[PDB]
Amino acid sequence: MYVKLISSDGHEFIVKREHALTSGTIKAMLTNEVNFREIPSHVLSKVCMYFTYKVRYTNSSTEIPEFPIAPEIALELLMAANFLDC
Amino acid sequence: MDVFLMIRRHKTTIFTDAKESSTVFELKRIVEGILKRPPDEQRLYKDDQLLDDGKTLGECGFTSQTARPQAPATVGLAFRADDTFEALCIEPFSSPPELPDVMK
Amino acid sequence: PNPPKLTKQMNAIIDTVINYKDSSGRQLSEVFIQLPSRKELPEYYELIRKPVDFKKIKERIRNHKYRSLGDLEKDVMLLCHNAQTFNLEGSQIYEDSIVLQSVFKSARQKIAK
Amino acid sequence: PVLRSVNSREPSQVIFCNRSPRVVLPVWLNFDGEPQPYPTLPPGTGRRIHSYRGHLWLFRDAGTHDGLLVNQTELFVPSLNVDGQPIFANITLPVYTLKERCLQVVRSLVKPENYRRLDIVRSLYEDLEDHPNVQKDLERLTQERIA
Repeated sequence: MYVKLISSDGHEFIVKREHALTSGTIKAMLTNEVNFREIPSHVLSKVCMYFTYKVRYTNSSTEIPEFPIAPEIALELLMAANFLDC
Repeated sequence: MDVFLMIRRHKTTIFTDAKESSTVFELKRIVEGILKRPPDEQRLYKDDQLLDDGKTLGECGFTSQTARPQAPATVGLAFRADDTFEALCIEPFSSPPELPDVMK
Repeated sequence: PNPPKLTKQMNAIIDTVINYKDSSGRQLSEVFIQLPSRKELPEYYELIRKPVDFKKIKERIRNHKYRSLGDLEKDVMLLCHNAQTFNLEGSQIYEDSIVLQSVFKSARQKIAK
Repeated sequence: PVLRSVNSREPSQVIFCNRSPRVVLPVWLNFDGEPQPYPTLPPGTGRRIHSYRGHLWLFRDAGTHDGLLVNQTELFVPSLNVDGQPIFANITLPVYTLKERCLQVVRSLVKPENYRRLDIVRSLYEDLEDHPNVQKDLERLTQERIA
């Protein structure tokens, strides 16, 4: 089952439910929709990337790649990550 | 081996994975699983390049690298209503503000 | 087996000897715990006819091989004497050994007599 | 202390392989559980260390003290080499939390004095200032082990 997440700018981000639960505050908040009034697309897109990554590389005995964060979005993302608890 | 993808239409973005040896028609069957539209109403694009239906994602140019979970490749999607396809349209994301001075 | 008070004395004495440190806080016995293997340092075995390390001495107390304290002294005095044989006069190891004889000798008449 | 090396006096040949994009500082816990720094390993280098059975290692980013994994875990301890076979340590990144990872990046772009010039909630100023640190992961690990 997937779920829809929505930016402040109204972009709609559809990710596997299992990946979204990576956030503690998207466990709570969970029709199968979530608005983030304070989180824009460029941030929320990146957050969904984090979900894909976390799930893929958690418990992986593979060597693991760095998660990239451009300086321009780093503050915004800290805030978002903080808010989502993930 | 897995490739990680953002399937994008207008202001809509699907985060999903799939095999490199998986066909483009397979990808449409997933898209159907979500937007509920049938594959015959769906064109998919690498850039502006329309993707031949019976190619593998592999063949189209998506690979274990360049389509990574933390940097997933983009597949453009366009639908058909009443026998004409729309032009591939992907609304870009917001912009981050000017970098703080304290961060130079 | 030995009377448990002789085997009690023995460990106390040797534990003194070992744990002893100089003013620098450096434990003097430390080199003498373990021997070099024959692959490591084959010449030691060419020159020293009866090799012995503290390891081997402690094991011979657990395994009741020494029957008196005169038996134990002998094997220490051997360790020290071998040290003096293979190593130069006025080498740090030689110095240490000479200390450790007169640490054992004293720490005997203190924990025995 | 509970997290120490044992003085086993039993050699164990070991490979440190740095499969992280970070410059790795290897850290030996001595027999008293005091941590000690070793020469660093560049990304994708691997030296063959002569360590000992029972000795403890953990791995850390040399520049930031960000923690790293080693064979999926936080701590490394060699067994004895079966038949002169060396024991491998893959030093890898962990999956950081998105939050910690963001802290990492910010910290790297901003002098400590300026953390408090950033347009963020006051807690995140403290969160930034709480740098990663070995003695504090040691504490955390110590309480986990006993439990």
